[PDB]
Amino acid sequence: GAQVSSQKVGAHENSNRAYGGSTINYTTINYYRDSASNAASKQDFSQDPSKFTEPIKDVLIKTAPMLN
Amino acid sequence: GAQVSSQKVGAHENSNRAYGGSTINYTTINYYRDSASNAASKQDFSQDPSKFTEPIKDVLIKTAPMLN
Amino acid sequence: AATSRDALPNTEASGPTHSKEIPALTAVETGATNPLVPSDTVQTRHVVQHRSRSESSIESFFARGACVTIMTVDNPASTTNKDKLFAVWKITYKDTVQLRRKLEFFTYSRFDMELTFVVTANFTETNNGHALNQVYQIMYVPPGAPVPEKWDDYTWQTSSNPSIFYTYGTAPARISVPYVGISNAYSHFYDGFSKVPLKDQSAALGDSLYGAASLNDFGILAVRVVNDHNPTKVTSKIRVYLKPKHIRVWCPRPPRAVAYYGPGVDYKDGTLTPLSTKDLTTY
Amino acid sequence: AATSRDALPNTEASGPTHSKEIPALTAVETGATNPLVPSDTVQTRHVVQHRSRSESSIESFFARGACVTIMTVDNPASTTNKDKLFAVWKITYKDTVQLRRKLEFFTYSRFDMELTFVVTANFTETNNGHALNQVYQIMYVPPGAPVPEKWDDYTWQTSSNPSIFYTYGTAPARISVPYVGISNAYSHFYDGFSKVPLKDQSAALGDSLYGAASLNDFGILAVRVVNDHNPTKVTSKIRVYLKPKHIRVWCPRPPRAVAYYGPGVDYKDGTLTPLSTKDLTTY
Amino acid sequence: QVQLQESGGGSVQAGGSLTLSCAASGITYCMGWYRQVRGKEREGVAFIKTNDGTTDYADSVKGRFTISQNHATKTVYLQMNSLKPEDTAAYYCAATWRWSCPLDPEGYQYWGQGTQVTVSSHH
Amino acid sequence: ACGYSDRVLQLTLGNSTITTQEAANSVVAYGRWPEYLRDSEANPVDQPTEPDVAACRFYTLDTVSWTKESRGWWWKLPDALRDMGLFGQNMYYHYLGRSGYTVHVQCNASKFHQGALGVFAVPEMCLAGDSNTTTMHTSYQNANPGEKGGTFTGTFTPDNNQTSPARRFCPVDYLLGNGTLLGNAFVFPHQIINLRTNNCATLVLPYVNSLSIDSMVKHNNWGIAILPLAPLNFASESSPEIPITLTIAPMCCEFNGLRNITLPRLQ
Amino acid sequence: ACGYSDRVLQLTLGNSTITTQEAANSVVAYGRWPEYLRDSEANPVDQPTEPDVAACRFYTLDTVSWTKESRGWWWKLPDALRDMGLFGQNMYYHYLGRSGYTVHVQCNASKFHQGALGVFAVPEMCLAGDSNTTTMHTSYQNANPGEKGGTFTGTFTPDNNQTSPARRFCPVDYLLGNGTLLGNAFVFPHQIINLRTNNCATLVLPYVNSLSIDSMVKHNNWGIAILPLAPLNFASESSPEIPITLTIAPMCCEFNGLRNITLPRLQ
Ligand SMILES: CCCCCCCCCCCCCCCC(=O)O
Ligand SMILES: CCCCCCCCCCCCCCCC(=O)O
Repeated sequence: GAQVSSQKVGAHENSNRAYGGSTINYTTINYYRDSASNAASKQDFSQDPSKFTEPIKDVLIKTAPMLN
Repeated sequence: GAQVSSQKVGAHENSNRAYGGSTINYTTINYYRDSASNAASKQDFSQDPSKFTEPIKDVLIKTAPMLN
Repeated sequence: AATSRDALPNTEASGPTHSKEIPALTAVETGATNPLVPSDTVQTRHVVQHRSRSESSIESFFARGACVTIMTVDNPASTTNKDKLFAVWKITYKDTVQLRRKLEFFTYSRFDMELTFVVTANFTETNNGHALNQVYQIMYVPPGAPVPEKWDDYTWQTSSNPSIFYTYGTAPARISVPYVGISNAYSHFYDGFSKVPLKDQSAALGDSLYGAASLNDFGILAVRVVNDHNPTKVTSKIRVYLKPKHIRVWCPRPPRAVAYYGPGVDYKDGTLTPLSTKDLTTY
Repeated sequence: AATSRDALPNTEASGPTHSKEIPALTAVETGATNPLVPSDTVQTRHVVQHRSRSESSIESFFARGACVTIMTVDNPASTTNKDKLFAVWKITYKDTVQLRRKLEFFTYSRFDMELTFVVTANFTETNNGHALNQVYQIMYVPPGAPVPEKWDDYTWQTSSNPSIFYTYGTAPARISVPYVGISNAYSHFYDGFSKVPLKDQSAALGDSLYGAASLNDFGILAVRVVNDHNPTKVTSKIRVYLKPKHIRVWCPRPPRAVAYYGPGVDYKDGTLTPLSTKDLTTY
Repeated sequence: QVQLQESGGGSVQAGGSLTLSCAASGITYCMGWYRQVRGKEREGVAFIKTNDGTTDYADSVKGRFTISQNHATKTVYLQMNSLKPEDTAAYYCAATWRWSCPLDPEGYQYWGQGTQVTVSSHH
Repeated sequence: ACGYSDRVLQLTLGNSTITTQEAANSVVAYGRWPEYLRDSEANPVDQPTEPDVAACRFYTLDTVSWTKESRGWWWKLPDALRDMGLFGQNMYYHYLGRSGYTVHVQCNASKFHQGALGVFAVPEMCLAGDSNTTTMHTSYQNANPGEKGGTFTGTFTPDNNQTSPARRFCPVDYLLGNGTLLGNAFVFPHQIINLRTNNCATLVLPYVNSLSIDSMVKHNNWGIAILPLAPLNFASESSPEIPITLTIAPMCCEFNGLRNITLPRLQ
Repeated sequence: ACGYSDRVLQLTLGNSTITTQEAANSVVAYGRWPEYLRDSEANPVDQPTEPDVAACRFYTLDTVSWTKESRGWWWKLPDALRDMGLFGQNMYYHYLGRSGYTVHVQCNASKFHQGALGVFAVPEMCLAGDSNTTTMHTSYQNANPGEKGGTFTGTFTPDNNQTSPARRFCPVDYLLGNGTLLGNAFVFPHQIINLRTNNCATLVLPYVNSLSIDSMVKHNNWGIAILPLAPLNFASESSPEIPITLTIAPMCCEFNGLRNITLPRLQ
């Protein structure tokens, strides 16, 4: 039960007949029973900075007057 | 003839695009001929403490009088 | 159906009551332990419980490897008056305390033994002497098999004895042994006598020691230094770590209260005070 | 849907303007941070952006292993007046600075700890003495468990304590420990007191230290030299490298400005000047 | 393997106050539970937990002494006030990680060298 | 409805019957009830004699006295019943045998008496020796006191005679005789004859060992230890006394290996 | 069948639970059981705080003694529970409040004791004054004795000090304190703890008044009066004694009008 995932290719080797071009994937197999023991996936999300940027109750429209 | 089993995820990595989210499984392959040599599965059962708690012949109903 | 990593029974919401039901009332004379959950004596909210008994499963409890014995050996000079000390040890968990006490909560068991050998070494004389990396042999002599007499006798040829040649400084040695018990379970305790004193015999010939048997006899380990005599005396210690795996147990007992004394259930005097002072009316 | 390795928002072409729209005008009194992208205050061309925030993801930021502690031990001669020094250390990141400061940008967290042990050694006396490759034991004593008293007492038998036998000169030792926190997240800061001073008691009995708790108590590590006394004193250092993996954090705080002083949020005097001199009207 | 040091101790008069310092090696509080056991021979005074609070004092001294923790310097003190001739004793400091045993002098593993304090009967 | 009370009970096996009006029901140890050896778990090969009724009947062992200064009592099985009719006979006549039981400890008083007796059933009740000089040296003669049974003590007394030791068990009550805490003994099948409640005890103990069938003379399965949980006090009388009686009945007994009669040195 | 007896009962509210083995069942006053104010019968407008468990729990007031020469006892609600945890707090913090109760008067003896205690529940138990000089002049401090409660007397004693009167209730037992015949008091919800039978009492009293919600500090709803119907006699002992305890628990409590804390002159 392997885990094959994709890589974000950086320096593409003058190849598309193996490397660079065609999507490069990597395999990952868990060897231990504990989740702790697992490797760090790194395929983490990203969110909107709004729970910091706009902590406001009403909705902000960046073109209208802030205080009305 | 591998043995792929599930793990009880603890700290879920900000992922569900690989880790944390989607069920994390591990592979297990036996390398020796003897059962002794096998790893400890840990996926053990659990039973009702009744063969200790209620070693009584008659049936106990927790709302009625014990001695009738 | 219920496994180790399963969530415990969910607390159910309970409210006011005035009924002909009597949860709080028992009578421990029945031997039965009254089963009362939170929603009985007090009003509890609904709780989707998450705690699991995973780590408390039989297998998990003994999931550590304990130190059973320390065996000393050396490699003295070719000129010494004494003989090259090789160790012989009767295979048993009992010699120490920890592993034993843990195995004492139950009356019986079955478990495949896994062994570990973390060997160490050092020089002994105040001489800047040299010693090449030493080789070690761990030899399993079953009951009634040729137990070595010297560090270099025909016995170690071990045409049939499972041995372990450990080369100092590498990842510790390890072997696995299944249930070698003569029974169906290894008896940690044994009420009886291997012999029965008879009447048309003599007290000598039918005398036996209480508590022991062949049950707990499996053999001995013989350890030496395979390298010959070297200009500088180099002693060595063999630590054996045993870990029960794939384990089952039958019928609980209370843990060992007072300090151990012998392989029997026996206790020495002066060590009969397990507890301390504490008032009845003070927190 | 948005991941770490995704391309940031593409800049859109914007031209001249004269409208009833006021991007540039805000009022930070609202607490809200005005969201202004390039195509607002200036005319920007269309840019298919390629930069991703991959390396700035929570996991990535703490993706290095930091040095938490240095534990000293030795192996003195059998003839020495002093006892064989074994190390005991309270498990915490705080002892150093770096790893701590990084963990300070947040109020809470959950992370499976991964440990590394790069041990080193050396002789100490001006003697051309010999020492065989030494064996090391790293023992995890949880809160309220038998902490060793000597380098050779029953405690190290560790029938239940997860230990690590490291053989000097090999690929460094490593273990992984999940979220052992008593809470839901480990509190890097804690506004409070473990005890509450009471009125029908005494100031002594209800006095507690501000900022601390059981939250940050996990146990201690005990390290020794498993090899016995050797003709030549050989000291040794145990470096522990901790790396948080699979991490989450809650509620940001500003980083530690002034130099640290104690495990509290406290600061010493004379170290209260974080900045330097620089003119208001000079570049 | 901590190493204790008894400093800041000496002669003073009766009625006054004196402070005592107890710096330590390491990896100090790591052996945990610092103490203050006086007596010409052996007798406790103050006890303290490296974590949490967690004070307690000998009934004989209760309400005149205080043991404090400076985790940064790695020094444990002892503020002795309203001194009285019976306070002229051989002061020491102790430790044992075992989170308990504060009522037994021989339960310890660590000890320093000491400092003689004198409450001189001037008045 | 028709008067089926937990205190009113009737036990019957063979040609013996016990009745009681003050019981706390009965305890079926570990949830198991006696049965004969299953062909699956079988060991020896010969034909097994199942005496049944002949051996499966209630035997009243001797009666002891319970006063204030009593520290405790202990009985072994199949020891105690080594002198009991046929069960006793067939026993000596074999090498291997398995047997279940039904210990019916009786002990009545009045509404004016008070106290509690803890009737415990320890599978493999291994008691300790009497000397700090020679461990595991208690002789067989004292190990199998038989129907008179052995008694607990309230203070450890080491045997100092190395010329000719006593070789007996010196079990201190608060340590169950095995060095554990008596308060934890409530893990083994048991019942408490707390005077006010019931007036007897009942514990059916199935055959437990590590073996399927084993030697009886040599090995003792279940241990019956009765120690006073609460002291016996009566009115304003300095020396109260009530008797204690036990009647254990074998169940699902069988024997393998018919040989000549065993005559063990008992004294 | 499964042992559902009228004497065996278990009451539970919040974090408190009362159990009894000698009861005479329970009395649900006037057939009504506690409930919160119905939107239909509602009065004030604000939001009502329903403390529930916080206030709805059994509170044991102080215990008194019952000997031969005891004439009687009297408690007021919500008076007595004016010093009881949260219920006490929230009370002072409001102007209006309604609350039900569950008086669990406990009083056990033995099979050798005899007598009867009449636990009565008089809605609006208005007691009389102590002087024939100034009617309706009993001061508040004596009117709300609180948890210590007030006591009945066996002879009327007029207060003759007109300089500074006592201003307290002087209730003569045979007149219930209100000048009616005690023998007729068996019209108000009640139970008789006749030693031989049961050993407790239970009366759930719903909120009764003329108003839907009223002031608690000012107005007292239910009156608990316990007087000895039959004298306490024991053996051949001249001075027998057993204690009496009450534990009334509020039910379906709510409060309206959150204001500042009330601090009443109690002495
Ligand atoms: C190469 C080494 C081989 C070792 C062979 C195994 C020796 C068997 C030891 C078994 C120990 C189990 C103790 C149980 C005793 C009991 O309770 O009866
Ligand atoms: C074999 C070594 C085992 C190590 C066992 C783990 C010890 C736990 C240490 C956790 C450190 C995390 C610190 C967080 C403290 C907090 O912020 O509350």
